[PDB]
Amino acid sequence: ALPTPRAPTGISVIVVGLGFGGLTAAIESHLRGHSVILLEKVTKVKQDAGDAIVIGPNAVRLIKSWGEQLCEEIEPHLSNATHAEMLDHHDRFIVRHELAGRGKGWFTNRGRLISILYEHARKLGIDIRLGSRVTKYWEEDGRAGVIVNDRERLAADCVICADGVHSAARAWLTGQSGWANFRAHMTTEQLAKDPEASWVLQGTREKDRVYVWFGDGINLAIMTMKRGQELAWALMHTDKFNAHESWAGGRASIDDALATLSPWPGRLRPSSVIRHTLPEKLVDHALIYRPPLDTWVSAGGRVMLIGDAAHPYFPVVGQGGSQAIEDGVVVATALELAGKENVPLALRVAEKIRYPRATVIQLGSSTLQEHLFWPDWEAVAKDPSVFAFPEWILGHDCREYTHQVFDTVVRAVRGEGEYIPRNIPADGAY
Ligand SMILES: Cc1cc2nc3c(=O)[nH]c(=O)nc-3n(C[C@H](O)[C@H](O)[C@H](O)COP(=O)(O)OP(=O)(O)OC[C@H]3O[C@@H](n4cnc5c(N)ncnc54)[C@H](O)[C@@H]3O)c2cc1C
Repeated sequence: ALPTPRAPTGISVIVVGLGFGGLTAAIESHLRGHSVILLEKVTKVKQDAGDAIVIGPNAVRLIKSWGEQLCEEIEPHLSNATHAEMLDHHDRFIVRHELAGRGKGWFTNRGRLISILYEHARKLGIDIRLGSRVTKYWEEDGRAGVIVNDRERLAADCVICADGVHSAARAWLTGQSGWANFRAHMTTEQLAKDPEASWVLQGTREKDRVYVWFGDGINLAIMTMKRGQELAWALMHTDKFNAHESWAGGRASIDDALATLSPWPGRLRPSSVIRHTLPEKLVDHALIYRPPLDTWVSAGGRVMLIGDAAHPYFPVVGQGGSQAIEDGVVVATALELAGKENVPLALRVAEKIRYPRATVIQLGSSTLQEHLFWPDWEAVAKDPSVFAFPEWILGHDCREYTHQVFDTVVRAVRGEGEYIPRNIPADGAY
């Protein structure tokens, strides 16, 4: 049984992006009685066997309330990995630690989860328009909208922008890193013949294995999949040097990834593994980071940013997509409770509920990023608990929390009172 949406709220919503924030906002809004159209520029969900992601329990509980079929749909795509073996740049063992969530989260592939959420949204009857490039955001009194493919104008009660780190909505709302990440996937047939690399296949038939190396401004993670028949890895590094007046296209070579690891005294075993990567299965994406914004909401109050467009994280917290999902849920829940004649209030309300929680984690990823690239090996040796992968994040329910505080936040925005955020730790630090 697919959940039947609530009574029509009379609220039309334009959602930009088919990522985690956009699909979340669209599905939750539809089920809460809103009239949803989702606009995405790509023609199909991109499928990459190496794009592995961790969805935390705080987002899994939200996704589960959209249909029980999803748990049985993503199950064969969930990794059975339990621990990550941390090592230094000398290739010396630090510690094994559990992955976060105590097994209540989802360690799976991105495109296969997005495809399931895309199909579930279609079964619900949500108007999803692919191949629809959004630009030229605009806003008036009572309505806001976008231009699709520079030919079609759409207008609605509000526009929720989840167009990622490369957000044109952000630039329109505001008017205003040096790191990169190798990403790769491979089969292990050729690697199994190499005795300098075959070590990575140990114990893989029983359970997926994870190895991570930290040190000297470099991070490397290797993950086995499918009983050791496949693996994926990610290498965070300083961005490749390009000339002043240089070709504006992208590039990715395994030799640069290997050269990045050359200064490591323990380079042998990691390099012996990744050197079997085929060139067609390797990318090198620059990582975007921007400090917290002054606001996620436009002046008129009917255009709002969520997800990476609002709060891009350094990928060391495993909460980017989950926080985008929390964004989409609270926004949709707030619209339902404020009503047609208070759409700007709802988005002002969702902002002050979400901004502290996403900003603590945002700044927390910036602090943890320095510690994991240039660690104090004395403190690590004294207490290895620092390196290794919080109930106030994973045990939280943004939905019921939004219901608790809605009136309190409404009175806080209007000025009747104050709002004490309790979706973050007291004296909030990550
Ligand atoms: C290396 C790395 C590892 C990560 N690991 C994790 C992890 O383990 N767990 C986790 O939770 N998060 C992780 N993240 C973060 C996670 O990838 C993002 O936070 C999440 O995708 C953000 O959701 P989103 O919906 O905002 O953005 P996106 O997923 O980026 O979605 C935006 C969508 O908008 C579309 N779009 C863009 N512009 C337009 C336009 N003009 N018109 C129409 N459509 C447009 C794009 O096609 C894209 O489909 C990681 C990030 C990185 C870089």
